[PDB]
Amino acid sequence: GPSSHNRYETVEMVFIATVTGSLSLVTVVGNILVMLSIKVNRQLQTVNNYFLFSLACADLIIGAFSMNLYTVYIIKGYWPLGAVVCDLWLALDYVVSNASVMNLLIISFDRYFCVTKPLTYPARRTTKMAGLMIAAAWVLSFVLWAPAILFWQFVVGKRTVPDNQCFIQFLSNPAVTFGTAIAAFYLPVVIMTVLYIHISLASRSRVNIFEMLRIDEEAEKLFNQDVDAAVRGILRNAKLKPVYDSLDAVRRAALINMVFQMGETGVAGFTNSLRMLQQKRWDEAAVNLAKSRWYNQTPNRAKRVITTFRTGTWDAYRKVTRTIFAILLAFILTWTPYNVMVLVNTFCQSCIPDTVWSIGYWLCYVNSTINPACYALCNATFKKTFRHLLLC
Ligand SMILES: C[N+]1(C)[C@@H]2C[C@@H](OC(=O)C(O)(c3cccs3)c3cccs3)C[C@H]1[C@@H]1O[C@@H]12
Ligand SMILES: CCCCCCCC/C=C/CCCCCCCC(=O)OC[C@H](O)CO
Ligand SMILES: CCCCCCCC/C=C\CCCCCCCC(=O)OC[C@H](O)CO
Ligand SMILES: CCCCCCCC/C=C\CCCCCCCC(=O)O
Ligand SMILES: O=C(O)CN(CCN(CC(=O)O)CC(=O)O)CC(=O)O
Repeated sequence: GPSSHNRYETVEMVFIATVTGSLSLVTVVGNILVMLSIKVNRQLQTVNNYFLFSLACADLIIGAFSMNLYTVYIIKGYWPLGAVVCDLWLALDYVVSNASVMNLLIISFDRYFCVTKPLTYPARRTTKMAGLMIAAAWVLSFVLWAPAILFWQFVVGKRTVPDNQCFIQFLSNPAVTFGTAIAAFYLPVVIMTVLYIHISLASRSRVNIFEMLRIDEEAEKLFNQDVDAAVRGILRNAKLKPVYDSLDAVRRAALINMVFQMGETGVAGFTNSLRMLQQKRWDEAAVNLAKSRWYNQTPNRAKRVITTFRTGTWDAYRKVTRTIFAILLAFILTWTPYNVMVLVNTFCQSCIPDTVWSIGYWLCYVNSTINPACYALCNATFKKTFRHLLLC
């Protein structure tokens, strides 16, 4: 009949339902796989993965409920579920998403403190503190968003949202929406950006050195100064330089340890041992280093340093950053357009049609779908665990 759906409507809605349904299923299955991977693998049960587990929970909630409800809204052309379900859905959406953002913040700060304070922070990095931070993120998200979405109509004394529509009445004013965007999206993005910059600039060739010196001996600033000073002394010394240049990272760090303990002049006295180190003859160098007063005065430390010279490993004493960077990149890329629309809406509401708004809003969801793929691509343990889970 003439009341039936026209061809364009049918094709459009079937396409939308197919694509969005597929993304929903992929999101749900993916995040379930991530959570299960964290649950079953003992090697994947670290604080970072507690955080990642939380994020996976958020992404699961988004993929299961948010996507489908929003697609109901899109396909129907209006809201057919009522004002109550509208409120519940909006609250769920914004609380869970905010919790995701704060989760990313916690992760970023955690990595930052891990690479910048490798002596004091890892000791205070318990699972209790992790759970405290996660709970804090979710609770704060709820306290910050749920009242604004649910109780604002009560404060005003009137719900201005039509029963056939669904939007946050609190965010009616473009200015308020933008300020909210600043507090919720822009500032965390900036902070995480700075943190990522400092993390990427932070060498992990020196992080092991601090632990080494910690073993052989808030005082991290002292180490930060003294290590640099030692390296400077090595580069200043005409005899220590060629040995330092012709040495691997671990063993050159051992040389740095020697300079740290005795000074550039004291280490420069080990002519035979240094020249032996140049030819990478670790055994001979060890035997010649056993003849020194240094080996007798501090026997244990000398044993550790010499053994370190022998094996070239930390036996006498990384992909996560990449994964997290991938997650952050997905977040930024997927959420940026909508918030840019929020920015434009402050002076020009007509420049952004409802279709573009809808595309952006939905685009923010895709992040939850991307994250498990980031786990499976930037990490091999998660991938192997996935493969082990699909057949078990
Ligand atoms: C698709 N979402 C579900 C909704 C719209 C987008 O929202 C965002 O990008 C915003 O920066 C804001 C948009 C408008 C005012 S503040 C955030 C909102 C909440 C936490 S961060 C992303 C998510 C988020 O839950 C909202
Ligand atoms: C509108 C109202 C919205 C309400 C929304 C409610 C969301 C509830 C989700 C809680 C998950 C919290 C994250 C928990 C992450 C840690 C869990 C854990 O303990 O993982 C250990 C893992 O096995 C390693 O050993
Ligand atoms: C990560 C951090 C995310 C933080 C997220 C915060 C969300 C908002 C919560 C409290 C602000 C409440 C401010 C209320 C001030 C008045 C608002 C107003 O007047 O709104 C009018 C409305 O637009 C038409 O009636
Ligand atoms: C994290 C939990 C996600 C949501 C789980 C709960 C699923 C939905 C549960 C029941 C919804 C009840 C509200 C429906 C209101 C109906 C009244 C009306 O039609 O106006
Ligand atoms: O052209 C139309 O409107 C569709 N036709 C074909 C029949 N309808 C089914 C029906 O309403 O009986 C096909 C359709 O669903 O479009 C209705 C009619 O002219 O009687």
